[PDB]
Amino acid sequence: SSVKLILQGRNLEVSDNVRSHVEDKVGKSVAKHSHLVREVDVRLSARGGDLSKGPKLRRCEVTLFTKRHGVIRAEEDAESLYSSIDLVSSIIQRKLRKIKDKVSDH
Amino acid sequence: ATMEEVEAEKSLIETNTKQRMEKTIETIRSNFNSVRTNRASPTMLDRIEVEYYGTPVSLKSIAQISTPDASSLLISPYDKSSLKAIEKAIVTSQLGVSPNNDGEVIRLSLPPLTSDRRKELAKVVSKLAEEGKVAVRNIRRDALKSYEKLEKEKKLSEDNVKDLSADLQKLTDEYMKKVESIYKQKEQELM
RNA sequence: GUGAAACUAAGUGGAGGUCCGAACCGACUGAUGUUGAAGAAUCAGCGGAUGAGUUGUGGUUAGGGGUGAAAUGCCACUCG
RNA sequence: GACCAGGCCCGGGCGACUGUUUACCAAAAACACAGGUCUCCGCAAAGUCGUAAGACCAUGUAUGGGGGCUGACGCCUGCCCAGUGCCGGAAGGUCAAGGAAGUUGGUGACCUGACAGGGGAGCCGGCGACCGAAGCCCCGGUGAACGGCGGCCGUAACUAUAACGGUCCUAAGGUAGCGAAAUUCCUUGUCGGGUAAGUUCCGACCCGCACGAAAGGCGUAACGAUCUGGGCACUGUC
RNA sequence: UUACUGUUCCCUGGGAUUGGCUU
RNA sequence: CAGGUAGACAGUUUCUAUGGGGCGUAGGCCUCCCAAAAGGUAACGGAGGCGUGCAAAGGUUUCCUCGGGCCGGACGGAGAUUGGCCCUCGAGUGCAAAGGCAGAAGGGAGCUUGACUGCAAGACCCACCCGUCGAGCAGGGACGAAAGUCGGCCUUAGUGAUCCGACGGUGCCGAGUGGAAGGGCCGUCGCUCAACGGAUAAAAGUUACUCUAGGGAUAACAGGCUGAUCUUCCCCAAGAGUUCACAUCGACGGGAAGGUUUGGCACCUCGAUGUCGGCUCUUCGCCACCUGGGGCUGUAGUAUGUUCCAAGGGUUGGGCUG
RNA sequence: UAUCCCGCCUGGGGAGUACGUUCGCAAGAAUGAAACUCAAAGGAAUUGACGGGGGCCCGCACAAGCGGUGGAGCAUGUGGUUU
RNA sequence: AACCCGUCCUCAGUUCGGAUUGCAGGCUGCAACUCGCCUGCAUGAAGCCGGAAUCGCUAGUAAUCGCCGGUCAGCCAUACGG
Ligand SMILES: [Mg+2]
Ligand SMILES: [Mg+2]
Ligand SMILES: [Mg+2]
Ligand SMILES: [Mg+2]
Ligand SMILES: [Mg+2]
Ligand SMILES: [Mg+2]
Ligand SMILES: [Mg+2]
Ligand SMILES: [Mg+2]
Ligand SMILES: [Mg+2]
Ligand SMILES: [Mg+2]
Ligand SMILES: [Mg+2]
Ligand SMILES: [Mg+2]
Ligand SMILES: [Mg+2]
Ligand SMILES: [Mg+2]
Ligand SMILES: [Mg+2]
Ligand SMILES: [Mg+2]
Ligand SMILES: [Mg+2]
Ligand SMILES: [Mg+2]
Ligand SMILES: [Mg+2]
Ligand SMILES: [Mg+2]
Ligand SMILES: [Mg+2]
Ligand SMILES: [Mg+2]
Ligand SMILES: [Mg+2]
Ligand SMILES: [Mg+2]
Ligand SMILES: [Mg+2]
Ligand SMILES: [Mg+2]
Ligand SMILES: [Mg+2]
Ligand SMILES: [Mg+2]
Ligand SMILES: [Mg+2]
Ligand SMILES: [Mg+2]
Ligand SMILES: [Mg+2]
Ligand SMILES: [Mg+2]
Ligand SMILES: [Mg+2]
Ligand SMILES: [Mg+2]
Ligand SMILES: [Mg+2]
Ligand SMILES: [Mg+2]
Ligand SMILES: [Mg+2]
Ligand SMILES: [Mg+2]
Ligand SMILES: [Mg+2]
Ligand SMILES: [Mg+2]
Ligand SMILES: [Mg+2]
Ligand SMILES: [Mg+2]
Ligand SMILES: [Mg+2]
Ligand SMILES: [Mg+2]
Ligand SMILES: [Mg+2]
Ligand SMILES: [Mg+2]
Ligand SMILES: [Mg+2]
Ligand SMILES: [Mg+2]
Ligand SMILES: [Mg+2]
Ligand SMILES: [Mg+2]
Ligand SMILES: [Mg+2]
Ligand SMILES: [Mg+2]
Ligand SMILES: [Mg+2]
Ligand SMILES: [Mg+2]
Ligand SMILES: [Mg+2]
Ligand SMILES: [Mg+2]
Ligand SMILES: [Mg+2]
Ligand SMILES: [Mg+2]
Repeated sequence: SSVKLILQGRNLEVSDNVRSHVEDKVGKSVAKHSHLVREVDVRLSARGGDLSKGPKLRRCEVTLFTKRHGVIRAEEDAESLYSSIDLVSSIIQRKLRKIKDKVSDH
Repeated sequence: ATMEEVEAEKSLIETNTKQRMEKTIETIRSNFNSVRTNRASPTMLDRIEVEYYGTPVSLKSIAQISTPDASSLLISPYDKSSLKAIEKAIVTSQLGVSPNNDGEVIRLSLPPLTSDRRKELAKVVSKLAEEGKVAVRNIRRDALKSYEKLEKEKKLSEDNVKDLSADLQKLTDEYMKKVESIYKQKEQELM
């Protein structure tokens, strides 16, 4: 809790039901190490189908800057928007847990 | 155990019941509507969403839902590109209906009522009524304990508990009749 | 049968808080009686019947007690 | 061919079984039982009965004796020692009778004042620094010892549930197995089976009002003048 | 029975039964 | 001898009122109402309070008047403080209520301790014991110039008999006499003895293993009274009924009878009126389930629906459940 | 390289599972399927990548030093909202 | 320009700091309200070296002072390149 959030309509408009789905996922992965991070960067995109040529694909780029010189870069691609958000959140929880295991190595 | 204490202890415990009884009767009615006994469906198609330019949007915002007949449904999509997305979502939702297409619109056809379905479906209707009665009996079961807990703590008399308890059953039994009344009108819908 | 045993088939043997069932000791059901023949019995079935069995004779434990395979049951038709 | 002379079968509950019990309304699911466990007792034993002498235990000796609970056998018997009990400990605190460092009062051989004041010895008293055990407080152990073994919120992509998480309070919050039961108020719970029709009976679900592990839990062949449901045969029960 | 007041079994101290030499 | 220590054992207690008893509630004092124009007056009748407080909030002398509304003025606003006007007792009087009090009993100031000693004519109250007011007299004093005022508080709750003990004082007694011990007397203190006219310095439960003396003065069954409730009808007709209040229902409310429901009262019965259901065997009532005969119908017919006369006769056998 | 004899495998998952049988006080052992389902599973070795594997080395990478940003006010860009 | 010499300011929101606004004017341009740059006056905000964090720099470098140019009628350039 007490962490800001940044969305970005790269190639589309950000709806409200989508915004609720974003906060639900990263809210789980970040609530664990909530006292290490201050902000959450997000950038949603869309391509293909009716917009462009090729398969419909929606990207979700997520960057995270902790309170102690921590940098995370996560980028995945899926056929739907929610599925893209889900896969990235799993990657953040993996690397975000990797940091504590190194700090708590003793 | 003065009268002012009996009224207060009655008011506290009783309001927890009535405020809890209304929650059950409200949710129990929702359990009936989820059975979806092919009467009319302005509501079934509402929860199905579709993808429109990288945006999950409900069908209600993309197209109109008109019911020309109780056993059918008509969808008038404003965009032909969004027509196929509607057909995908209905099948992947696994509702139990085979949508068709006439090149412009999508038509559903709710199936008829079979004997094997009516019995297996009637078993579900009775089962929900059982889950409603036990919900009330748990409230009768919870309310009477608190009267007994006050009795052991010597804040009420044996005479007061027998009066409140006997008067509390009259309240719950009124709400019980609401369970059958919703069940009676529903059993008529099976035919 | 085996190296020897374990194991295993017959015969002998006659064990058991064993079985059926009289005496004997008990008293589950029902009927009858209920100013009874009888202050708990008669009738028809019923339980145990080599056992923790039954019984005689002669004795022991006496009431703020004794005794009790323990019911507050019994201790001269009398027992919180 | 008379008299005499077993009715049987399927399923479930309780108790293992043979036995014992309220003489005169209760024969049972109660009692006892073999076994199991805890604790006490080294013999001049514990325990028990007695005012005492002494007796039983025992003419026995820890593979024995006394006492409490449980109750064949089979699989198991969990968590809490804060409180209440029991065992052990000994640092200090509290502490009786009694002992006595002393202190104080009454009496008055005398002295003095103007009826009263003071007062030696001796006698008779009161008060009590300090010493003064066990026990209790205190510190640990112990549950087949007495006993106990919780609530309130939110969350899974249809609802519905909640694997998971948060919070409050306790000494700890009920583990295996079982469950409308000899326990379930609501109750004739609900589904299924059985019956033409089943508030009873069997199986299952679990919302266990208020199962639960030696006041034992779950099963269990055999046994029962035990309780309980169904069926064949039989018949004046009808 | 953790109702009141008491009795008994039992534990503990002082005294008698009860003495001697040492630390 | 002393201390500690097992209901192992003994002797006992364990209140009452009560529209039966118990669970509950209450127990004494003050105030208003019920209380019916003196006083007094009950109920498990309706409302609330007391178990004190003040060294000034007492006494005396003396000067003042609060409260509300409007208007004006920095912070300041509905409201602090200040000025003025208008109504006049609407405030306040330590606390509950009633009654009383306006140049005041309310609000300030100055000095003070009568919040005395020894009494007391005569009255109110009233089963008893208690309780209340009090002119006036002496003494020594406070305030006031003086006259005069003061024996606690504007009044009514703020409290506990007796026995025993304790502290201080005392010209009393002193078990042969003188003393002393001890006691008396005076002054006062010590109980939520609140179950509050207090049975002891000191006390809780259970009985379905039970027992005696009594009671229909007192419950459960039945009868009876009552008729809330129950049952069965009637009155009004907003509406429903394709339109149409009354074919059939009839809200909202109203007026009745009946004595089969659950109850209230506790009148008969406690030296006895034996219970639920069932078997057997009756017999009456009608507010009519069928059978007989009619009316209306939103009665085509068949079959109903509602209702009138009518109680002559009839009203099955089984499964589950005591 | 050769001969003789015994046991054992025939794609993976389901599965060493289920039913039944034998043994065992039990825990469990041995014997041992099918339905359905995938077009792979797997072995050796190579090449890179990766490693909270090892060794060596480098850059203002850290350390050390100097001065700033993040705060204040005002330039000016982006988002967002608004239009 | 920093800098040297001399006067004053002596630790103060100040002779530090120059935001915001009014008035009066100028230049560029057909055109200066939204929407240019400057002058003269008067107003004189916040701000007392700055959290968690984070950037540059190893020699004429960092730090600090000012000058020029391009695009350009003019200029919002405190930029960019020197
Ligand atoms: Mg035999
Ligand atoms: Mg026999
Ligand atoms: Mg006998
Ligand atoms: Mg016989
Ligand atoms: Mg016989
Ligand atoms: Mg026999
Ligand atoms: Mg036999
Ligand atoms: Mg004798
Ligand atoms: Mg005698
Ligand atoms: Mg006898
Ligand atoms: Mg026979
Ligand atoms: Mg049963
Ligand atoms: Mg038996
Ligand atoms: Mg027997
Ligand atoms: Mg008998
Ligand atoms: Mg028997
Ligand atoms: Mg008998
Ligand atoms: Mg017995
Ligand atoms: Mg001995
Ligand atoms: Mg037993
Ligand atoms: Mg303990
Ligand atoms: Mg301890
Ligand atoms: Mg479990
Ligand atoms: Mg049932
Ligand atoms: Mg139960
Ligand atoms: Mg039956
Ligand atoms: Mg069952
Ligand atoms: Mg039990
Ligand atoms: Mg245990
Ligand atoms: Mg136990
Ligand atoms: Mg048992
Ligand atoms: Mg038997
Ligand atoms: Mg006693
Ligand atoms: Mg005692
Ligand atoms: Mg006596
Ligand atoms: Mg009484
Ligand atoms: Mg009068
Ligand atoms: Mg009067
Ligand atoms: Mg007034
Ligand atoms: Mg005055
Ligand atoms: Mg004398
Ligand atoms: Mg006097
Ligand atoms: Mg009294
Ligand atoms: Mg009994
Ligand atoms: Mg008994
Ligand atoms: Mg009477
Ligand atoms: Mg009755
Ligand atoms: Mg009666
Ligand atoms: Mg009558
Ligand atoms: Mg009556
Ligand atoms: Mg008589
Ligand atoms: Mg009639
Ligand atoms: Mg490999
Ligand atoms: Mg550094
Ligand atoms: Mg400032
Ligand atoms: Mg400064
Ligand atoms: Mg800065
Ligand atoms: Mg370099």
